[PDB]
Amino acid sequence: AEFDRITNFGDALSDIGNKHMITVDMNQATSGKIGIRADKPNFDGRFSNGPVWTEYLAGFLAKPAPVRGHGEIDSQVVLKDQAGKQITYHYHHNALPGTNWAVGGAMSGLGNFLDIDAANGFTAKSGLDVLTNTGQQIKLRIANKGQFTGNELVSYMSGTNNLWFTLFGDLDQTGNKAAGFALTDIETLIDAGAKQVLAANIPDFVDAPWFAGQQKKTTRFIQSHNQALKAGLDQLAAAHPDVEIYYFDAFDLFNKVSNEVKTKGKYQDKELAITLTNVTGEAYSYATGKVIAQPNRNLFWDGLHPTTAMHKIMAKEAASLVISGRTL
Repeated sequence: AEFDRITNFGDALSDIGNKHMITVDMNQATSGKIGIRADKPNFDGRFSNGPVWTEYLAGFLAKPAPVRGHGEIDSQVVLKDQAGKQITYHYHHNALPGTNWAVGGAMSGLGNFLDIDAANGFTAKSGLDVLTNTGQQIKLRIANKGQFTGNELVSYMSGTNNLWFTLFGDLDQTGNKAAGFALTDIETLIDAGAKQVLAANIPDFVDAPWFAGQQKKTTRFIQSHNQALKAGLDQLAAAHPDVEIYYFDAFDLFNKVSNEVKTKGKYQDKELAITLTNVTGEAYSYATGKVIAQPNRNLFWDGLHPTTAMHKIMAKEAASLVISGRTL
């Protein structure tokens, strides 16, 4: 072989419980004044009803399962009850020097972001921006664990949230601006001695329930993001011929599965024991907590995250890429 371990960077498509467990730890440290992200009925802090694709990926490749990793957290958390009376916490967590540095909500590029809520009549004033963007994860991994030895496979899957906070936040990025941030991040991996890079584009989320009414904006971003991303990875592969870059075309995989289900009625993988019959509906309703009888019929778990069945589909394709040795 050429790698005995996998390192993962990105968002809730890859995260095995960082966003969840930091909200759990902050909830405990504040006696319940911070809301828990990825609560039940989500599976053990995954934004899905089971393991995510990084977990199936270790399985398919016979490598160690992902272990959560993150950098030191140190924040002054300022909250106000509904009287406007202020309460301050010094929240601290030691670095966790694991292998899966992915975090729900993370955008391509550097810095911290806000994706945690106050609970129980409290409102957050400052200090809740403790979560780390994909480039920041890489920065913190390198600080804690040093340069890559080159016996690693490094997964990179980011950009979904550059879209998310453009649609619903005050981020105001084009797809190709978001791609730029991804390409800077992947270059940092190469510069840090990454010799095997599994780089995924943004899935085809045109039918993501949470993007209802935003289909044109989401289409333009994802296509212009993925166009720029691919162009940039071809250049990086030319610049770095000692680096194996595998382009996981998550968009094309999603598009194929969605197409098979709309035109044939199902997408069946007999080797995975998975049959999808639904590529447009939520298996789980965020607002009610209610969950359909057979979620693993669905592409979508909630209004955006895939089900564990779709994660296994994603991991099979990615694993086949690496095993096939099809690099840029």
